[PDB]
Amino acid sequence: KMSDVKCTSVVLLSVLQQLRVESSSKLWAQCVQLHNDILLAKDTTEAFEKMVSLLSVLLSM
Amino acid sequence: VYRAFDIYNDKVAGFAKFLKQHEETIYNLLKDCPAVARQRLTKYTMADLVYALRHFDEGNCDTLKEILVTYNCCDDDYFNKKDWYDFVENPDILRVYANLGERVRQALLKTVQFCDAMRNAGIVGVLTLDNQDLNGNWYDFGDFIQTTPGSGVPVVDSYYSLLMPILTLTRALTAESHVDTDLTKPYIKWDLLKYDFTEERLKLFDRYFKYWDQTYHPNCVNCLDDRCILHCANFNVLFSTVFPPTSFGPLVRKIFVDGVPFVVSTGYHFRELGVVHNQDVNLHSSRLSFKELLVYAADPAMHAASGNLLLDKRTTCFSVAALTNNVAFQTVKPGNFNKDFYDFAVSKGFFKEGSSVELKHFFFAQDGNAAISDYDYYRYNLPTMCDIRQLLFVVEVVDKYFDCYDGGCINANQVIVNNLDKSAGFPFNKWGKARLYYDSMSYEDQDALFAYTKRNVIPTITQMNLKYAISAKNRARTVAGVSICSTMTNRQFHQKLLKSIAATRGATVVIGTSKFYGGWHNMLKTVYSDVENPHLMGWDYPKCDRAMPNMLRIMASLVLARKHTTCCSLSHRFYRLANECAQVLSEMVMCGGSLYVKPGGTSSGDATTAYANSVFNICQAVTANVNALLSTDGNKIADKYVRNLQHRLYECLYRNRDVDTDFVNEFYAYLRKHFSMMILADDAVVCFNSTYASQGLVASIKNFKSVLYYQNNVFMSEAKCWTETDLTKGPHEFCSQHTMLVKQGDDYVYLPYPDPSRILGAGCFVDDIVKTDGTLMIERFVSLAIDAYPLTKHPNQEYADVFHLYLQYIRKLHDELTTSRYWEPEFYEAMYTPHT
Amino acid sequence: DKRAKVTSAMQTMLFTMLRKLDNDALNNIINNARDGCVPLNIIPLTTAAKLMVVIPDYNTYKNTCDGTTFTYASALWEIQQVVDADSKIVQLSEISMDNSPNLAWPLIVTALRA
RNA sequence: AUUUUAAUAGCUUCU
RNA sequence: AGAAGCUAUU
Ligand SMILES: [Zn+2]
Ligand SMILES: [Zn+2]
Repeated sequence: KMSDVKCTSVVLLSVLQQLRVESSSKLWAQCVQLHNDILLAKDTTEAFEKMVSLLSVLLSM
Repeated sequence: VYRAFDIYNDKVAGFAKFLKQHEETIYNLLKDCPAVARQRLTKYTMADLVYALRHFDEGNCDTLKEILVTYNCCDDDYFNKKDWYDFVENPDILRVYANLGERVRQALLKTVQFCDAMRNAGIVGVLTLDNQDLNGNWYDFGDFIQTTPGSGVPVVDSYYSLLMPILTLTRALTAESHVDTDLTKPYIKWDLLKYDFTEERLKLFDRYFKYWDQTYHPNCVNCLDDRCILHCANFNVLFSTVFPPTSFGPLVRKIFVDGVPFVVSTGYHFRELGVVHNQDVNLHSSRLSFKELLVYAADPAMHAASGNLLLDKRTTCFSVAALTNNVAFQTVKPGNFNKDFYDFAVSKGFFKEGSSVELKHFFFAQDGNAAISDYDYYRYNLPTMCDIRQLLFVVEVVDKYFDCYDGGCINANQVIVNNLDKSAGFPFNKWGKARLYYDSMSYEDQDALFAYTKRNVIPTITQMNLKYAISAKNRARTVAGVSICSTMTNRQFHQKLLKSIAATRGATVVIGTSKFYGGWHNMLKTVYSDVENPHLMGWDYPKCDRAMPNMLRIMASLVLARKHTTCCSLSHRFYRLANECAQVLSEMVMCGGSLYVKPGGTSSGDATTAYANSVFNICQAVTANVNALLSTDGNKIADKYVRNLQHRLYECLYRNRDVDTDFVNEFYAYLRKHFSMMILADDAVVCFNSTYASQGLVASIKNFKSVLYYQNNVFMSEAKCWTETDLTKGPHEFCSQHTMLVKQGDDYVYLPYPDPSRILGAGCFVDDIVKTDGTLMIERFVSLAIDAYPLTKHPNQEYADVFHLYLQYIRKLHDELTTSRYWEPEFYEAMYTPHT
Repeated sequence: DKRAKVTSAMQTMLFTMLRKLDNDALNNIINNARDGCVPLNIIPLTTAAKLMVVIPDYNTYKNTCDGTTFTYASALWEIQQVVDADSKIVQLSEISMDNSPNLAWPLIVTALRA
């Protein structure tokens, strides 16, 4: 069930490219780092906060 | 106690750690020179410094640590930092190593003075490292035979050749870029238009190596054979650090076409091959032909000259120009998701917590700086000056591994193109692809272009692009796209030998041998061979493609061309080596709309990359064996045959000038029996006599760590290396596959099985949206099931369920498709049966 | 015909790029030669009338191109345009310590030969 | 904008 | 039973 978090992040970040988020270079780098750290996370608890944070950035629009 | 010694004696001869009135007359004769001091003798000698830097071991580097503190290279608390010695992790170690280069330089000058005094007094002798001080003072002049004054001949083969790798490690000749060769004085402002430096090269040679008993060629175009090229190019890499970086590269000459002034390249100033000149130049011309016009559009001469200056602070490499009005950036997409497969997987008892199989392989998104940071990894490529006596013996033994193939040149109608529609490179990609050029320029034009390449030099630009591939790590990867002009010439030159290696079976190089139909079993049986005490010791190369020294890349290219002894003259062969260096080793790389200078390393697009990697892989493995045999004490060996091998190996290295075809045969037979190799590019699995390695007669993992330090400028950890003691289970890993012994009928056969997480990761994530519907493309999962079938034979029950999940999912797709052959579990059993 | 069109495609590029070469330096430097042989690396270092500088951070910017005019390659350069990584024009007032976090690095600095 | 090498599976026609 | 083309997989 830990991998369920990583699968949700992968589909979540791919949505941003569909809505053309790459214009903001600094914002694009920030979400890439958060997504990469989620995929490299060893403890499941740490990935929860970034997934919500990544979800919040999508909801900013 | 244990000090480094360089001994040649009646039976013992090696560079190891042996615990320790005639000369008075000699002392009077040699007292005149200031080099001769035993007072003011440093606890450590130049042999100890070269020993520690050549045989480097973690945790046993106390001698290296004490020298650095004693001569004020750094403070003691520098060592408390973890992995301080690692070049990749701690680049500041280079600054620490470069702080005793001036002590090395003063030792070189004091050697010539000592040689001059010994010549003027009529004395003959051999110079060894352990007879010097770290200051540079000389002593230990016992076994010197008197003769008439003015005719003494020093022997300086052992002293200079062993000391060669330290000259570039410590950057000893940095003081020669200062006024009056003094560090406090400012830099020398060489004229921007100077490119020859031939007179200074001879002055540099005559000041540091005055009695190197071999003719030095500042321009390698005047050499005799390929063994002369390696000797003369080795000295050039040390002398190319002094001169300004702007001098090297293509040389431009003003020519006229139809009365219109033009800028072209009529030569090249290599850091290794000196300065060479073209032979077919036309000051005044007319209507241009296809072959001549093609060359005019490939050289970086006019692309750089028509752009604008560039100053890039991100990269530490050399910036040439910027063809574009602004820098361009590109990012990387994350991988797509197969929700249908994931939902099916989680339903069938998978992805539960506390399961030994999980999801670990992903596609990673990258930002714009990743492309330039990956290019910036070329900072690990450093100028390496190799031991030339070792390189001259090793290249012959390495060449004997390649004497069972047929090479030579082929015409343009004997060339096979694997995939035509890939790319034509820069700037050719703007007009078409590799198919356009092949079917437009005729057969006669292709041979003339190959003929023109044998009398001239063609520089060319190769582009860099990004990769969209699955990996566990988030590191970016870049692939080099070579131009169509460079590929055709290399195909006619190398395809005859490359196709033969991919067709030969049962050899050391196992490129082109399939793992299916019992292929894995056959290769594993071959490498086991007749080894007395088998053991497996596969290893890995840290930063292989970026840290390759240029000396070993030139040596590898000469071996590949050793098969042209009939079809090509020596003049024609040199102009082929010159082309390869100007198109692979050092060239202008189009890394993001701006021209840079590639210091070195392999290129992905080079056709002979995998095969040249094998030569370099064997070269390091051969080198590691000769170092282990020489570093072994000659008085502790019990086998008399090895002792004679250990004694003659030293003689064939330092006291000889011609290839000894008899001892090369004995050494090749010795390696083939006790050190059996299975080589495929960087990967390597070795079956070695464990009894010999425990005594030091063959290479170990430690011997690979030492060689990689001084001949590759990289540090190898114990993580990516492995060792297995029982042959019932095969290699721990080879080409990312594991092995186990399973029953098959009445036979036990080895089978390769991949990582369970890698197989699941491939199914879950696809790098293309169109691949979401597996109904149209069922074949993707069938191929994964073929790879994953051996998992059913694993003792772990959770491992075997991956294939059943793949097999069950194949059936579910067949319900909508409509046959049973794909769902048949015996279809995947046939692919690992000896009957093809 | 495939070889004919590609022939015209690249021969023009050899002729339409001679013109793009800076004429105020074409005669000034391209005409000048010591003995008809000069290295290629130094050709843009003196013939180019335009310069592009890419700056990673503020510390490098103040250490290399501080002020409106900066000296590099033994020549004086006058800044013309500064553009951030987003391809937006940036005024010289914004480049400071206070606004450094707000800036979108890297920055592209364009100069002109004196 | 997407390189090189080798191996396999599938499908498409030629006798 | 071999050729040749395309696609996919490692
Ligand atoms: Zn020579
Ligand atoms: Zn040939």
